[PDB]
Amino acid sequence: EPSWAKQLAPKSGLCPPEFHYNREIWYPHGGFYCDPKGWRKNTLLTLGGIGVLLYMTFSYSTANEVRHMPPKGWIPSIMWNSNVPDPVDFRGRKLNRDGTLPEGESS
Amino acid sequence: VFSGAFNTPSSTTAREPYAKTKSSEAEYGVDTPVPASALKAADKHDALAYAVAN
Amino acid sequence: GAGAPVKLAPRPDKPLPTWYELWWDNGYYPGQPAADFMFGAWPGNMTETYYLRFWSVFGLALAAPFYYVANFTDETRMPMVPQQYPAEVRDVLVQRRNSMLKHDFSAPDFKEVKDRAKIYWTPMY
Amino acid sequence: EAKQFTPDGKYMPGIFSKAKPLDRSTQWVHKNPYIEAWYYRRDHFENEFVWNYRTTIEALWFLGGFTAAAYALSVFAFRQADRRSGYPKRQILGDEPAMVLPDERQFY
Amino acid sequence: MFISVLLILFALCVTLIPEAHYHMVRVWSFVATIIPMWVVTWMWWNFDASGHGLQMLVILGRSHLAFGIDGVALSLMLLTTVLFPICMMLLRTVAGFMTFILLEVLVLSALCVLDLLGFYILFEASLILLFLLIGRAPYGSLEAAYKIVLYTMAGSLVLLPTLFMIYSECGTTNVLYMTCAYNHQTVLGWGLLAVLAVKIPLMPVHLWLPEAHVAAPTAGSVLLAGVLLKLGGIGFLRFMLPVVPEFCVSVFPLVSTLCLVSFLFSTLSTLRQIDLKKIVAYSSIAHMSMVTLAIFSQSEFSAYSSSFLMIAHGLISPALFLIVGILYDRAHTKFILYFSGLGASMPIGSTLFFLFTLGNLAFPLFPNFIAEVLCMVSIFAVHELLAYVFCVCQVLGAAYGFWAFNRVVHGLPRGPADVTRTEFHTVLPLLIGAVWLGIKPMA
Amino acid sequence: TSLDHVFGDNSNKLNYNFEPMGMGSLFIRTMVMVGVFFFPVFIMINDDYKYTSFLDKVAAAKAA
Amino acid sequence: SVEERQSFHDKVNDVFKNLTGEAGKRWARPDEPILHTLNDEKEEPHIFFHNTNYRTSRKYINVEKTKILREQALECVRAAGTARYHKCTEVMKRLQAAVRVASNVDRGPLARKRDVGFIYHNNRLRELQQQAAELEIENPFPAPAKQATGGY
Amino acid sequence: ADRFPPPPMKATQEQMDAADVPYHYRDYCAHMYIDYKECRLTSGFSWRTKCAHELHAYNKCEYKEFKRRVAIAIEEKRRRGLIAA
Ligand SMILES: CCCCCCCCCCCCCCCCCC(=O)O[C@@H](COC(=O)CCCCCCCCCCCCCCC)COP(=O)(O)OCC[N+](C)(C)C
Repeated sequence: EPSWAKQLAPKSGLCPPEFHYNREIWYPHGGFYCDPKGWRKNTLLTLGGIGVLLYMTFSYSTANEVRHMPPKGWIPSIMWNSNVPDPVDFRGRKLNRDGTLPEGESS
Repeated sequence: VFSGAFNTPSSTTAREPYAKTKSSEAEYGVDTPVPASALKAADKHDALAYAVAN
Repeated sequence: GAGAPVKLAPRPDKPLPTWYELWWDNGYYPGQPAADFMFGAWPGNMTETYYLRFWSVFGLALAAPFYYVANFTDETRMPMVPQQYPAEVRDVLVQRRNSMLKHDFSAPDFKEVKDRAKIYWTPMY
Repeated sequence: EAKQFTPDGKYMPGIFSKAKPLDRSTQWVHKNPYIEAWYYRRDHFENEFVWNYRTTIEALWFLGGFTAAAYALSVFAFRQADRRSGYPKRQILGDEPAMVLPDERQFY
Repeated sequence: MFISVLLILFALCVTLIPEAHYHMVRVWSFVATIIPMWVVTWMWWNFDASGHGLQMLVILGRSHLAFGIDGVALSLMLLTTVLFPICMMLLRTVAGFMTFILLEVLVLSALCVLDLLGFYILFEASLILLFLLIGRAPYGSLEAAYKIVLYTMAGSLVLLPTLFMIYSECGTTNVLYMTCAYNHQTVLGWGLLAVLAVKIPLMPVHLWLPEAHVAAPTAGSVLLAGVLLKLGGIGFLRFMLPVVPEFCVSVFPLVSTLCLVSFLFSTLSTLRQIDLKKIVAYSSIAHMSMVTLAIFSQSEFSAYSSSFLMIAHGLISPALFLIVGILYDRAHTKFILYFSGLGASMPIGSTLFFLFTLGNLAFPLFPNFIAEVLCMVSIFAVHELLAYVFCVCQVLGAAYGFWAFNRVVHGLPRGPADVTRTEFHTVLPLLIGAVWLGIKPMA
Repeated sequence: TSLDHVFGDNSNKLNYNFEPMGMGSLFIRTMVMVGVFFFPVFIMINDDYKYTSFLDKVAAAKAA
Repeated sequence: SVEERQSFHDKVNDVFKNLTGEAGKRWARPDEPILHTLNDEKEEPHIFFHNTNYRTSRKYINVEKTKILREQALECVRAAGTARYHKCTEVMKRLQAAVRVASNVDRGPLARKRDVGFIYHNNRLRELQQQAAELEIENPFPAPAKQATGGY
Repeated sequence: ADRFPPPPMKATQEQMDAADVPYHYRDYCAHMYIDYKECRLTSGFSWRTKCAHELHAYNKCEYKEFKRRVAIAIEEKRRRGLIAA
């Protein structure tokens, strides 16, 4: 056996035992049946970083959304965005921010 | 002079033809005469005489 | 099932043809032509003469009905006129050459709208 | 099973060593003689040109034919561009004295 | 000017280093090309984009050799100063270092000269260096070196009397007064077409390129493809279009048909090639034909789009030459039949090969896509069919590109191992430049 | 040769001479290809001809 | 005459020699061109470079005008919704006219004139219809359109 | 279309702009279209039962227009001689 072969990872438990795949090659995506030992912790940390990216792009999207027409009723973006205009319904009547007809024609 | 928008010399032209430029105080040529054999050899109006001359 | 056996392709042991780059040898048996059906036997043993002979009838069998209806049938076959609009709505709708309202033979400018729906290709100057 | 490095780095050439050193030429290909011959022949294919019937005919209809087609298309595009720009007939190479280079001080 | 003298004198001190100090020789020759990259980046910092067309001028009396900066010269100078240290990483002898140092001096001074006789003196002083670089004794080809030198000499010898004709006509070869005088434009236009149609590979004077760009070493191929072809384009944009514009209008059908047949016939020839380096070498002719037709259209923003295509080609094709050079250096062949399954054995090299294949075929998120779109906008504005010819023939470029990639990268895994740190860092500046210039090129 | 009894042997060879196509077949197919893939050129040429013949009719019947 | 041309050249050289400008003004972004009756402006190099700088300024300003009008037209059309057919024709017309000016002024020596509205085409169709009426034959051409785009 | 003239429009331009009626739906039943769109787009999953009247009325108006279109075609063909009278 070569000197450097002791430094290499074994074939994982996902890989069939009769499959040969030249363990010295560094694949940028992981390679043949990649199964690292601390994978659950790494999965949790990458999920946390993805959540950070999710918050960042949610904030950027909310800051840069432009609505040239008022909506025709209540939309869920009213809850988190203050640039959403007041709804104007299908008959042209101005509405409240919770999507109900104002007093004078309600009930 | 040099821009990425256009090439100004491609559309900056004279509007009229020019007059002849005066180049010297004397405007007559000086040269040695051509021999008559080559003067005759230039004439193409007689095809046979042209071939015989050339 | 990864790791299935596969037969290897032999290396050339004879002089090569001049235009050898029309065979695709990827390392395994069998290789293929550079484009399929360019040479070798076609599937089902058919030939180009077979397809051209059957197509010389079948192509006019498919182009026959379109020609007949485009030259021997017109807008008046329909039992009704197209959808009716007010003048301010209609006048912009029939500006499209694409529109199906130019087939309204009861419109007062039916001919002029049809004459404006002729397809041109080079924009004139 | 060669040893080309000391335990603290320090590459060793192994000139007099018995074991074969891994180096730049370790993965050089084993040459197939017929492949080398075919690539040599394709490298010197100008020695195989001959003015037979097929060579002359294909050099006329494809090379000269498409060159003439492209020249005709270029002249067509030039003339159509000059007509659609309000210009008169313009002087290309060998076309008698005419207009070249529109004036920017002029409305066409 | 004083800075340029200091940089030349620092670069020329490589010869005086004793050869037994190997580390010092390597470091000195690498730093001698790193410094001009910093200086040209500073010149870009100093440039006023709302100012004059010609900035940072210097003229050396009655010796010709006058210099100035515009946008095309500045972008090309930045590209050359990027490309030369990568060439320094691919050489091993002092002779190679000195040849590339002299080539860098000549290219950088030729890119920004404003005198036609100065351009003639500075450019083809590199001829003997190219002859020695291509016809090197054990691994070069003397036939290729003879071809490139003789074609370039033929074109330059056609130009030289016409250069001297306008010099006797007006009294100067300075381009600022050559553009404002009355000159016989047909003769000078034919001389300038003769040089720049050989420098840019335009058919029929294009046969030197397939031999020279393949017989060269990897550093020589990087220089010849990414830099030296664009001297014809900057020749068109700096000297020929401003000084002989009547000729440039009248020759347009001839230049147009030369560009169309060069594009089509060179694309058709690239499909039958069996050498990877010859495949990469032919593909450059079609791109330069698109560059030349976009320059000659003179229609919308023609200088901008054509310069941007020159930069996109100068980024993408040297990287393909670098990958072919890695394969040749560690497998000793350039023949397609010896390579298969390179994805399994060189995954990083094959990924880089795929990305630069997509870049060479003008796919989006690469600067070639923006370049070809704007070049076809410039071509379309003269006539729609001259754009249609390039548009419909896009299947022919993709055919050879994907056929070469699919033949060498997939299949049975045979071939060398993956790239080293040095090979990756030779490739890496071109990739970063491509990602930037293909996503956010301008602000 | 360890798998020749499983997937077949190398005895049967490819029947192709690697020769170019005939001249007439190549010419005819290339002309068909030019007609199909370059149809805007023929459309625009026909437009120019139909336009100039109308101006011929105008110039003929106008000066009479 | 030659003497008058020479004296004018001397005056231009003297003026451009003793020229200065400060306080936030760039030379080579001049406010006005130099008005001349010269046959071939390249006869006087200083005037040629001055008017070259002025013409470069105008080309870039026209590009910027096109961008401002495109943003305005986008705002109109996106606010109007399905009412865009009768509400934002005028701003579309102004954007198309600005693009026409940006392309057709100082166009170069080879490019054809760009019609953003198909306006030359429909004008030609009008004239050809009128000519075919007097010719008293059938029109081989389409009838001219009242508007071809969202603007013109 | 003089024998079977169009009915008056009951929806103004401002009312069709306020309901964002698509321009190819701005015909002589546009008010019924406005009612049907307003009912359906706010009724969610159970639109077929609680907007049945608005859809039925819209389809009834379109039936009246369909019958008028058939009658216009019959009168036009009668005037051209294609159908004997
Ligand atoms: C003809 C115009 C020049 C355009 C050539 C194309 C350039 C290619 C890339 C496009 C980038 C656009 C940059 C725009 C802003 C930068 C500054 C600027 O304005 O550009 C300069 C010049 O711009 C440059 O030099 C751009 C440099 C681009 C070269 C990039 C390639 C080299 C990098 C290689 C990779 C490095 C990676 C290293 C990291 C590891 C002047 O051009 P204009 O604005 O047209 O000049 C105005 C004309 N007038 C004065 C008369 C009013």
